[PDB]
Amino acid sequence: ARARKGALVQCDPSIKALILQIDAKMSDIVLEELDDTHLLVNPSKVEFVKHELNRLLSKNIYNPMD
Amino acid sequence: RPYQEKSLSKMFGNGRARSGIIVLPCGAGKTLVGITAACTIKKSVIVLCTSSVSVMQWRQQFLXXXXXXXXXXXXXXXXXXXXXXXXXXLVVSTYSMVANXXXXXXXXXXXXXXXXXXXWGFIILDEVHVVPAAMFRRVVSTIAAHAKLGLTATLVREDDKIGDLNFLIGPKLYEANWMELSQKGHIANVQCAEVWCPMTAEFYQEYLRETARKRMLLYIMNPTKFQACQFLIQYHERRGDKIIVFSDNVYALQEYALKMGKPFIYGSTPQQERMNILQNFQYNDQINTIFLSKVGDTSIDLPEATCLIQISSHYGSRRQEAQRLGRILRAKRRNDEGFNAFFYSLVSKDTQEMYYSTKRQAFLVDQGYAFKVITHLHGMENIPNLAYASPRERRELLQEVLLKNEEA
Repeated sequence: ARARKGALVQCDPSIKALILQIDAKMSDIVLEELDDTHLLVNPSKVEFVKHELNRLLSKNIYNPMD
Repeated sequence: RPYQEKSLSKMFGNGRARSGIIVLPCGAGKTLVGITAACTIKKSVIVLCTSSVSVMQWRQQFLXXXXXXXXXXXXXXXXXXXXXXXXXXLVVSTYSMVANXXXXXXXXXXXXXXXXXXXWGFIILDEVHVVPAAMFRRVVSTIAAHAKLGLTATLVREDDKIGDLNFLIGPKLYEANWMELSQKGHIANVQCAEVWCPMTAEFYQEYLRETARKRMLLYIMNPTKFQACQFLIQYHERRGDKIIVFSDNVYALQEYALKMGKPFIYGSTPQQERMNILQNFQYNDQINTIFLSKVGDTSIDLPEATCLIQISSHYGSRRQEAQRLGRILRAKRRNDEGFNAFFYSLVSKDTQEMYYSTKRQAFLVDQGYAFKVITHLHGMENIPNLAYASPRERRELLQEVLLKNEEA
């Protein structure tokens, strides 16, 4: 009977935990935890939530191979 | 072997005043090249070794040539001594015995007689990749001959000191390509393969909350690594091939060893039990999966088991694992029409250890070996004997890993 607007994010559980860490560092990110592979996230952050993801997967991967 | 005469042609070119490094596989006959050079020079030859088994092998090569008992071929060790004679000599010494500092067991004078009387003329250093260290610089600083030779199999290290050997002993003269040698002699085809296993959520968040070497205790103890490990073990046992499991960590080797119910060899282990496990691996067909640590790999390499599994690993020591892997690969030679050697690297996604194992695979690319990635071989879903496949066993294993973190 209620309807709220958000951003449905579908990803693997590891990326879900990473997004929960983004919400744990910056706040005002994740609105709800739907299941193991979906999340309700503030739309105005999605691009950021994406870009930061790249950053946190750029700090994790390393691999300069030089 | 043709490449051995290709190396001896350089000695046949100039003759006098020469020094360099010759790269030959462990399965090749570099000791035969040392014997031939000793026959060409005919002088007091000293062979620097780090283990007594290599001394016994060099003595066996001396027996393959001629003479060892008469007062000419000497033996230097911490147990006994043997006299020598000029104009011709063959002796093997230990790095730790010649180095030392002030500890003495009334034997450093016996070495300072071989170094004081000036009975030399040919230098042979086994495994030159270990030379980058102060003790070896002291050994070179306490010796001086007319011709020097460096027998080694590898030289990949990240200490940025391998280039110094170009002036400490001499620049590398001949580097044999292991692929062309594989065409000359089937030294087991190298199939490099990384197994990408999924990572659970709890071990992922706990893995991120951990750091340093403690997070390795959360990277190895992943349930999917146990499931894929059992799948590879049962698969190789179904193919009728023996399995060798490597682990840089002793605790993980004991965990997988006790959970798989197979013999294990690690540090502080009695030598009689090690020899018993070796004989059971050589003769008993019921033991086709052994768990070997660095002690079981550096001391002895067996020509059996075409299945090599890698689970535990340490940061930076990827080149050493590539050298040991190369030793197990070169140790398997018998000229077979098939002869497919399989190296598996059990790695989990989003972990800090796979990104160094990729550097190890880069070392495996520099050698010309073939590398391919493997996400998952279909067949593990049909194995009901897999452990830690149920959420109950995954939670219990999680509690055991948490207790292990509380102990460390």
